[PDB]
Amino acid sequence: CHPCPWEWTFFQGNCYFMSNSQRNWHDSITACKEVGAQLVVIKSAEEQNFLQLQSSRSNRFTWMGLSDLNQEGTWQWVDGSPLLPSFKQYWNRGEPNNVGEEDCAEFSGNGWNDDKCNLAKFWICKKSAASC
Ligand SMILES: OC[C@H]1O[C@H](O[C@H]2[C@@H](O)[C@H](O)[C@@H](CO)O[C@@H]2O)[C@@H](O)[C@@H](O)[C@@H]1O
Ligand SMILES: [Ca+2]
Ligand SMILES: [Ca+2]
Ligand SMILES: [Ca+2]
Repeated sequence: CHPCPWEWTFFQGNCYFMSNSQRNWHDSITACKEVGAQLVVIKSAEEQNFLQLQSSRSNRFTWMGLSDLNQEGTWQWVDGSPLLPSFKQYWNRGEPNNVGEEDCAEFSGNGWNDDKCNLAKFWICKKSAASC
């Protein structure tokens, strides 16, 4: 038994998969479901800080499970949950700007950015860690 699958990362009871290949936003959702997970939905500042740190060091644009596809300007997590006021401090300066229609969120540098959902980027899946 192992709390997390090979190549995954453990943090506060959950396992994260930082992909080494790229996919557009929708295909990233599917990629995570296929491994019993979900395109990362952040539920805490602690989690956000942990993820942001790993992603900035990776120097890779990375998708998260957040979008405003349904209603422009209203960002919602893939778990149907709404983006809380306390998390809006994480957007990069000048973001989200919806330039050229950007409805999917990614980790970019030290914060978040909204980008075109059809662009291929790395992605992070999240699932609960096993105990033993
Ligand atoms: O080129 C830097 C920037 O490019 C992409 O983001 C686009 C857009 O979403 C941004 O708002 C603007 C300004 O930040 O730049 C592009 O037009 C992403 O690859 C992003 O991660 C990157 O920083
Ligand atoms: Ca839109
Ligand atoms: Ca948008
Ligand atoms: Ca943007």
